[PDB]
Amino acid sequence: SHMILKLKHYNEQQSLYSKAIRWDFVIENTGNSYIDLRNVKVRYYFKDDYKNINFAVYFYSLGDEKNDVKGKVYNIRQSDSSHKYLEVTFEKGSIPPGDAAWVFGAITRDDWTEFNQEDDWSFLQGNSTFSYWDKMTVYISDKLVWGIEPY
Amino acid sequence: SHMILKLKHYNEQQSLYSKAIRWDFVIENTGNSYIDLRNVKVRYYFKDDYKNINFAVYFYSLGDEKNDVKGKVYNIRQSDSSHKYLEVTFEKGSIPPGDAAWVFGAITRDDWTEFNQEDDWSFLQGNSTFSYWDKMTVYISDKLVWGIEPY
Ligand SMILES: [Ca+2]
Ligand SMILES: [Ca+2]
Ligand SMILES: [Cl-]
Ligand SMILES: [Cl-]
Ligand SMILES: [Cl-]
Ligand SMILES: [Cl-]
Ligand SMILES: [Cl-]
Ligand SMILES: [Cl-]
Repeated sequence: SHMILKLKHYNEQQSLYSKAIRWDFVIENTGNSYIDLRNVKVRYYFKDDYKNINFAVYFYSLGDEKNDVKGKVYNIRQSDSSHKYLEVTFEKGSIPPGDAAWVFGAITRDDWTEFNQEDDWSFLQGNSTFSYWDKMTVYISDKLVWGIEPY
Repeated sequence: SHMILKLKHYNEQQSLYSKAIRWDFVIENTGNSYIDLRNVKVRYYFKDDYKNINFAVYFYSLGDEKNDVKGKVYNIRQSDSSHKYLEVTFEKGSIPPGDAAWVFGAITRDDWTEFNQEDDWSFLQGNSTFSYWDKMTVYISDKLVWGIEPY
């Protein structure tokens, strides 16, 4: 009958126009068993029409940034092309009860032109550190366990 | 790109064993247009195996408690019988931007025997007034717009 995880987010780029979108999050384990991140997806929703987005992981507290944390951008439907999410997944990682996974990184357009973050569902302004944020979502084996999908 | 509603809940019965479960909630309108409650469902998740549950509305800030606010209990699946939700719906009601709908009431077993709230997903303890509560859900035309379903 208990939730066993919560998510916090902090976005270092709070200007509306930015070359990088920061999806940094912390998944907190609030239950009594380990959480297997191999079954966990996290989504950052954004609106943008540039096809070639690059994904960079700057920090992963539970493993190797290059090898263990993966990112891919998906369209929400065939139409319209601009409504997307980045989905972050893990090849390895286990969150101890009472602990948290810290995962920091960015996405950028391959041509280094700027995003307009103003219309991005997951965009968080006005805070100065990691805060619970219900506009990014978390799934465990494809069940939605945290957050609100765009509507 | 914005959420337009949030939910707060307060449960006046915080004893684990209780003859009444209080589902009281406030839906806040955080956007710029009216919210039509005719398209809104709110769910309180609980585990209980008594078939005949009665629903009482004590306060509805936007209309008539008897006629305008409706409640029905549903099973989450055929199996297991005990995992349920109360769904609250509205025949009438429109939340002004910047305002909130207050909706207080209870469910009871028709035989007046006690619930055990300890295993109820939506059960909230340790608070002294209405607080944002992400273990009750809200839907607008069947899209989930607030909260986390049991998992
Ligand atoms: Ca955008
Ligand atoms: Ca129960
Ligand atoms: Cl909980
Ligand atoms: Cl916070
Ligand atoms: Cl949604
Ligand atoms: Cl928002
Ligand atoms: Cl609160
Ligand atoms: Cl769920």
